[PDB]
Formats: sequence, structure tokens, C-alpha cells
Amino acid sequence: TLGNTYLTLADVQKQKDGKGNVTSEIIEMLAETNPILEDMVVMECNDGTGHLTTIRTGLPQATWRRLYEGVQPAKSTTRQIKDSTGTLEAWSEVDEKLVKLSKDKQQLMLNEAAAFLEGMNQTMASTLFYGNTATDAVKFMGLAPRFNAYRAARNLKPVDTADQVIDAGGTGSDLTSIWMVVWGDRTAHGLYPEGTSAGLQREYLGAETKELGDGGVYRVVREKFEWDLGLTVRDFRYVVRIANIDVSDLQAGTIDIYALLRKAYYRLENRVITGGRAALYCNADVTEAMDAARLTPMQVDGKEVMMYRGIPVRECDAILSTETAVPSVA
Amino acid sequence: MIMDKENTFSYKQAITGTAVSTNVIDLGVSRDIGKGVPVPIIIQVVEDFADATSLTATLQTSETENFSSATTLATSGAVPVADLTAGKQLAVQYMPLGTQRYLRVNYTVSGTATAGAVTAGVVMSHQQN
Amino acid sequence: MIMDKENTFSYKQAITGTAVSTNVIDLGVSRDIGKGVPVPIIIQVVEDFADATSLTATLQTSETENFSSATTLATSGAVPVADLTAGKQLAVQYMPLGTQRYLRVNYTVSGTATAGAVTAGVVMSHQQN
Amino acid sequence: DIQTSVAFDRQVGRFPPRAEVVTPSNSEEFTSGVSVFSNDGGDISVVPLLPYGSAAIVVTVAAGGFVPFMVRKVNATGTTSTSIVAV
Repeated sequence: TLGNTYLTLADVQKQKDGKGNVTSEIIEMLAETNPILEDMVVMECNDGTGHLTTIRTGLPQATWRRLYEGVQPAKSTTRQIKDSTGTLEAWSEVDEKLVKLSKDKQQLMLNEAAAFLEGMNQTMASTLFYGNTATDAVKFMGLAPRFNAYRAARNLKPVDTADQVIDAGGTGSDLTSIWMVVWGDRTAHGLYPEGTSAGLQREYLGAETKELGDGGVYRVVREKFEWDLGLTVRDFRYVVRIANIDVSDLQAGTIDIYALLRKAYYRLENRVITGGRAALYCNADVTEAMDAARLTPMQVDGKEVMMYRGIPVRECDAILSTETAVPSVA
Repeated sequence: MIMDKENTFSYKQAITGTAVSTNVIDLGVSRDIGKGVPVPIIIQVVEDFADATSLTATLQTSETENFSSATTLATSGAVPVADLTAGKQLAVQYMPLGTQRYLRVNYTVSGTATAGAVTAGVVMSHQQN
Repeated sequence: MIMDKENTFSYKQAITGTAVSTNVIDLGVSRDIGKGVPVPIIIQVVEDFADATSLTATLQTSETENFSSATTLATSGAVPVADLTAGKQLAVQYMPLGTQRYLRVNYTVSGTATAGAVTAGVVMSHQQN
Repeated sequence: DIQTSVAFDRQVGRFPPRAEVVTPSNSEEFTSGVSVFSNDGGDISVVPLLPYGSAAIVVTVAAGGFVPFMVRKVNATGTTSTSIVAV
């Protein structure tokens, strides 16, 4: 006894109007901006079943020759990692007579497609950050669950994921985190599998005929939306997480973000990648806490972009600020 | 991962007690599918276990809907509850060899449990690190 | 089976009496194998056996060169005497997950046989049929 | 009283604008780091700010005097003063 399942006359009456037909200007009131989706690169899954990756793991030991002395041959042992992917789809349903009843069909589907696009962007950003294969096996693993641990004292050289996570100290149900990532072919990028195209794939399935439990066939117009996307952490030494940032102590003057940021930059790897964009991924609370006044922004066409030590600070609305406490691998 | 509905043994099944799998994958012909090109599988534990003690996770295969006489193709052993967290795999990577007619997963538990779930089933490609 | 020396656990090693693999693999650093691309291995009996009750070929790994910290990556189980026949693949088709610096093969036989041999190692392409 | 003509500044130093009388409690935390001074002197057991598991220190501050090491929590048990005021 409801009216929210499929699109009804009320919705088209409320969107398609203006003393006429459908509007080409539907304002996205729920449009959480996630510039992670724009900075992140994509790459076709050439391998075929799970994006593969070869990482150097051992290094040969060169030698100095002493008056015609032999140099033993050297190996170079290599590790290899597989990055599975995941797919999201969606389906529009409008009664064909309803679509025809509105003066326009292309626009009344275009705005409904923009709605689905925004929804997919939001869900994909959320799962890109907090996407876990541990609990949702149908979800490609995001940035967080690959780092839900930390070493007490960092190793001399990065040899584990836990060696790239800084424990900011904290507890409760108000902690947050910060991500410093470099987006690159050899660092990290999106993955659209083979055959499947890159990014969102709007598909307009013309007009079709439906059914019910008792005949009742009626004509519906169905728009199929799909987006496949996998996440790969190449050279994970390019990703550092600052976990357990208590937002309560952050709003007050108990912890300073600049110390955490400098520690993270210390724990990052020096940018040498060519063509690789890099950025900071921190929620609005962090940049609010950046109200501490020489670290300064930088000239890019005079834009609302902080440039912490030559690194853009992209504030992402998807970074939820009530994470779970990150344990320590003692 | 793109793990799908049909060839999937259990979806978030609690098996808190000493239960067995629900979706018994049945094949009319003894293909013994592991041969040749591999097929990835998971018995990854999907949500933590609270008060169990062992989770023997046999991969029993038999020749009848009801497993009157079953055959083991992969057993995890008496895994203590201290490891039954999320992502704790309980068998080999790819499909084993010897899947005669039917396939169901056993979940012999030493004592009962108040929490625990698994997602055993076939996966197109594994997820690692 | 395209076997290879310098990556072979044991070439034509005799099994009689409890013993380990003659050759212990050493992967430079403690990095991983089973993950990513599958790596086929065959701990397979080559020559037939005798009065020995069973056999327990396990794939033990350890960080140290000498194995004082045993870690079972995969176990053959207590295979009975009858099935100790030539061509019996006693362990998993592919390399299990979690390879440390070194790996060994441990043969634990219930009793001692007058016959028995095993050729274990990693092959380029595990040959079925 | 009123200010008309500014001079050199950012060096005069000033007292913290905030203030409130503290009711000591064994289980009650302060949202931000606060400084407490006893109006009548006596023993005061408190919690420092940075070390998240700091146990307690008795300060035995004189009357009107200030307790150093800006305080996270003022414990009722171990406090002899009766006129604690935060700032």
C-alpha cells in the first residue's frame, strides 16, 4: 500500500514542467563531491581474470672486479599480486504510456539517467574508500581494508601494509582517517575489465512488455545502467593512511593535523612517477581543522585547492567520519 | 570479485551450530571440473565467530542428493576460533580433483557458536592483498 | 611435466623411513608464491610401496633455513597403504598460500616400508591425463 | 576600558577568556584541555593531556596558585580543595 516502487505521475509532474516539457536542468541536491573519481586513472584488464601485477621484490648485488676476478650471476626475486574487480548495475522503469504522455522522451530519460549516475558515483566512492572483500565478497576491496592495522614502530624499509599506516591515536565512535595516494599506472588506478567498457555504461532498452501474478501486461521503458570498476594498489608504498583521528579532539586543540601530515609525507615515497597525479583525501573536518594559518597554497589558476607541499588537497565528501578503531599488529 | 549466485555453496550462512551448507551444487555428470584450466573457490569466513572452538570445514562430495556416503576433497582441520575472523580462508585456492557427483560443505563445530558466517562458493578470480 | 632442477623439492627421492625432502627451496626473501598467478606443484608418488601403514607428505615452510618453526601450508593427510601407488598426486594441484623464505617436504610414514619413492616440485604445466 | 589607539601587540600576552567552576568527579572528562587553579589551595589529583593513559598526579597547589601541565580531567578522589576553577 505505497507509491515509491516505480516512477509515478507525481514525479514527472514535479520534474517535467516549466509551462511545457521536461527540463534539462535538474539540480543534484544530493551530489557529494568525490574528486577521487576524477583524479583516479583507469586501465583495461588486459590479463582477463583479475587485474594482475608484477612487483620487484629482490635486488641483485653488483660487485667490484679485482684484476680479472669473476662476478657471480645474480637473481632478482619477484612477487606478484592479483586485483579482483566488481560490477554495479541499475535499472530504470517507466510505463511506456507515461513516457509518451510527457511531451519528451529523451530528456525525461536523460535526467533520470543523471540521477542514476550520481547514485553510482556516490556508492562507488564510498566503496572505493571503505570497500571490503572481507564482508562483501561481491564488493571490490577499497582503500581502507587493505590497511586496517599498523606497526607500532615503523620498519626501516616499507615491507608491509601496516608499515604505511600512522596511528594518530584515538578511540570512540568519532574517529576519522586521511589518505595520501598517488594515482598512476605504476601506483594506483581504476580497472574496467576486458570487454566491458570504461566507466558508466548507459544502455537504453527501448520499450518492453511487463507481467504480474495475473497477466496484466503493460509496456515499460527500461534504461540499464552499469559500471564496472576494480582498484589496484601498485607499489603500495605510494599510499599512507593516518588512522584513528578523533574528530572530537580535532575540532578542539588537542591534536594538530600538520604533525600527522608531515609524518605521513615522511612515510610516503618520493614522487618519481611520470604522468601520475597525486592528492590528499581528507573529509571536510580535516580541512576545517586546517584553520591554523610557511605551508601555503600554490598557483593553479587561482582555484579552491590547498597545495600542501606540492600536493593538492582534494576534500572528499565520501570519507565517513565514524570509522572503526584500527588495531595494532604488535 | 564477481562471485555469482548459482554455483555458490552458502551466502552469509551463520552455521553457528553444527550445520551443513544449503545450496548443494549438483552435477548430473562426473565432470571432476578441477582438471585443466583452474576454477577459483573460496570458503572465506565472512563475519567473525564468538564462542565456537573448532570449525572443521569439509568439502564432502557424494553420489546422491542425500549424502549417504560422502568423500572429502578439502578439510581445513580444527581451526581454533582465534582465527575465525573476516577473510579467514578454509581450503585451497582452486578447485580440487575428485568431485564425483554431488558437492556439499560440512561445518562440524566443536561446541556451539553465538556468531559466525561464511561465504563458501565459486569465484571467477581470487582477491589477494 | 617440465620439471626443473634448482626448483625441485626432491628428484627420485626414496621414501622408506621418516625423512624430509633432500632439497629445501630458498626464495631469497620471504615473499609469496601461491597468490596471483597459480603455481602448479606435484608431490606425487613415483614408485610403489610396501608394508608401511600410511604416509604424511606435508609442505612445511619456515623463515629459517633449518626448519625449527614448522608451518603446514598443505598436508597430504594419512593416506592409506593401498593408495600409495605410482602417479598418486598426494597434495594440492597448486601452490598453497603463505610461502615463507624456505619450504620443505616432510614425509612421515606410519611404520617403515621396503619400497617407495617420490618426485616433488614445481612444474611448468601440470599434466593431466 | 575602551580601546581607541592600537600599539605594538601580539606580545602583551593575555589570560584565557574562558572560565567556569569545576565540580570534581571521578568519572567525567573535559572536552578540551583545561587549566585549573585552586582558589583555596590543597591537594588535587588530575590527568595530563597528551599521554592518553596517564594515571594521576597530586599537585598540592597553594591558595590562589596555578596547577601546571594543562589538565584533561580533575579527579574527585584525591582532591582536598573545594574551590577549583577552570579557565
